[PDB]
Amino acid sequence: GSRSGVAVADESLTAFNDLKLGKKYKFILFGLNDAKTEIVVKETSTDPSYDAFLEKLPENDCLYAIYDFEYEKRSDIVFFTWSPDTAPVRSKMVYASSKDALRRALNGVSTDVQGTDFSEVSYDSVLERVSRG
Repeated sequence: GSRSGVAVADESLTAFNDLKLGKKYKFILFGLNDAKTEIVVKETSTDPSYDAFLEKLPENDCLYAIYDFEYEKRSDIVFFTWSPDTAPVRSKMVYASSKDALRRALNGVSTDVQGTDFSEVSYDSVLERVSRG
């Protein structure tokens, strides 16, 4: 790692706050920049469909996500690590090494999901996690 390690980009925190407090986005996808020095916003979305979210997860690459998980009204902020088994090993490793920098910067997450396949991130699987407590 570098001396300071990966930073969370200002835009990532701004987007998170806009979702959390403003409902500006339904979800945010975050990733490492190509320099592997900052966690940046890959994409935001206002699509209410959980399938539209799933359909944006790269089948063979990693990301992080925040989802405003709504169910009956309740709204819980869910953090995902997305690290599918078919992603390259060095990518899984750097996403794992960098996760804490983002995750510790985001206040107000209710539930975490360690997504390694599509079953683990299904709506019903996430509902079970958010609901249990």
